[PDB]
Amino acid sequence: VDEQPLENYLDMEYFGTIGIGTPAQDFTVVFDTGSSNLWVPSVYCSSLACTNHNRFNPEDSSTYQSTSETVSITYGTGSMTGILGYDTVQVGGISDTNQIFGLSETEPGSFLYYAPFDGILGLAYPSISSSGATPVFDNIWNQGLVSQDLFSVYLSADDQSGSVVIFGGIDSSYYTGSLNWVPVTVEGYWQITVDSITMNGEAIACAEGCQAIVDTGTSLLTGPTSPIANIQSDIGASENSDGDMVVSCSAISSLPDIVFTINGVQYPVPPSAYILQSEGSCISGFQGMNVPTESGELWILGDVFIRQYFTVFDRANNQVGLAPVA
Repeated sequence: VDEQPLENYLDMEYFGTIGIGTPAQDFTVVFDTGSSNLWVPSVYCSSLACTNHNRFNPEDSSTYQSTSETVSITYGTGSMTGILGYDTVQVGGISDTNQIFGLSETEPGSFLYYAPFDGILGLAYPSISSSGATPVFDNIWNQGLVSQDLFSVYLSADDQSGSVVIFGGIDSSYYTGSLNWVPVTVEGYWQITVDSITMNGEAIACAEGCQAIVDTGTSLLTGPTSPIANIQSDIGASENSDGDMVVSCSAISSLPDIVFTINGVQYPVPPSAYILQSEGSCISGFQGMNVPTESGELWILGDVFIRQYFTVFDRANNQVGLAPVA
C-alpha cells in the first residue's frame, strides 16, 4: 500500500508531486492512464511553457545517466520533443531506481503554458509508449518494488483532498460493496467493452457495444460526435452563444441517470456527476471527439466516470476493477 496523494484541481485536473535526481528535484505531474511515457521540462527547453514551469537540471543529479536517444510525444493538445535519460524517481514513497524518462527541449504552443503541471506520468501499457520507453509502473514492478502488479485510483469530488493512486494495493475503505472485474480488450490504453448506454431503460447510444478507455487524464465523458449529440438533447443541453452545452441548473434535480452496462453490470452516472456546475451555470460533462482506432470509434470514461467509481488497474490479469465510491 504505497500511496501518492493527488491535488484535485477544479475537478478538471489531477496531478501529484514526484521527485527526480538525487537530491530529488520536485515536479507536479499528471497521473495519466491514457499515456505511458514519463517526461518533465528540462533546463534545455525555452518554449513558452518552459519559462513558468519546473525544469529538470541534469547537472545537479549525481545519479543521472544520459543517452543518445530522443523522445517525441504528441498529446491530445500540445506536444513535447526531447531526449531520454536515466535517474531515480521518487513516486508515492517508492525509490524507482533506473527510471528512463523524457526531458523536454521544446514544448510548442501555449496550452502547456496554461497547464498547472510540469509534466505527465503515464500509466497505460508499454505498447503505446513513444520510443519504447519503459513506463514507471512497469519499471517499478520489474524490480520488485511493489508486491502486486496492480494499482488503484480514487478521485475526490469538487476540489476535496484525498485523491490517491495506490501502487500494488487496493484499499477497501475507498469504495462500498464488491469489485467487478472487466477484462481489457486491447492492451495499450486501458480499453474495455461497454455493452450499451441506456437512459430510462432505452439504449440512447452505443447499443451494439463499443470500446472505451479508462482515462484519469481526460476530464469529461467523451464519445463519437453523433451519439453524444443524442445524449446532449436527452439531457436538455443546448449550445449557447459561446459554443457551450449548457443545461439549466434547475434541471439537475429532475434528470435521470445515464447508465453504462460494462460486462453485464450496470454502472449509473447521476445528473449530479454529468452536469458540472461552473460559476452559477451548469455545463454538461459529455464532449464529442471522434477517435478512430483500428477497433473503431473510442469513448473515454474520463474523470466524470472515474470520480464515481473506485478503479483498480490490474496489470497482473489485464482487467480493471470497478466499485462505487464511499
